[PDB]
Amino acid sequence: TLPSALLFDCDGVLVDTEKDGHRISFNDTFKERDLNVTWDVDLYGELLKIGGGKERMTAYFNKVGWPEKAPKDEAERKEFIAGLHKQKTELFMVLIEKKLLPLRPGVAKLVDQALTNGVKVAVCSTSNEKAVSAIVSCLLGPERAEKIKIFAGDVVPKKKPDPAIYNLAAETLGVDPSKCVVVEDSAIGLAAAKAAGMTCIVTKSGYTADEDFENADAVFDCIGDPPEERFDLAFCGSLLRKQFVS
Ligand SMILES: [Mg+2]
Repeated sequence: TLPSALLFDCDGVLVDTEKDGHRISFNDTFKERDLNVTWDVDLYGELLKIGGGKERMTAYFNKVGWPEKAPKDEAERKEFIAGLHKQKTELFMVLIEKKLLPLRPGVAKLVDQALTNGVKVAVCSTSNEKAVSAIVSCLLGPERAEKIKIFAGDVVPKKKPDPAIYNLAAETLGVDPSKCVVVEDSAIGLAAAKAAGMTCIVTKSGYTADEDFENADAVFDCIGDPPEERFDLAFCGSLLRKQFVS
């Protein structure tokens, strides 16, 4: 018996947004400005723990040194960082629009399995609506996008790990939560899903592989495409049958 709905997280599930999108936009900005700075995968992971985009650039330059092109004055440095971040933010949206952020393996396959088999599909994210809607429309394309309901940003007051986003999706779609499967990449998103009374499959992403997925119903490195498929729609349905303790 298939799920009534599949509910996908956006960042780390549909796309490896941080590793393959935000990090790239930082590097492309730095290159365009001739700063001679590159943030590779592992360093970027560390910088993700410091703060937001402006804060992690400030911390990085304070530690390693400011670029030769940067102003020396504290107020002018703050403006320089603001400019950099505005540029990075502009570029990241351009990257989506140009289709340069790849879907994760198996995403398009799984979405199409659902849509072709009468299973509802939604996306449930804390990210801003424009980016999430852009990811879906540009990267999954307009035919799929028309069928996919988006629940993002401030549509709920209580963000993950609160279940509000998942609950809203279930209510809106008109489906029983116990018949939904959520695909998440983070421990806090998993918490939201389980608190919503849903089955949750984790697909670890670039910066979440070491998080605590004990409460997940299944954990994988990705969804995958043949001939290296990790799971499919059928498996999502199978996973609805729980193994309780008699
Ligand atoms: Mg995520």
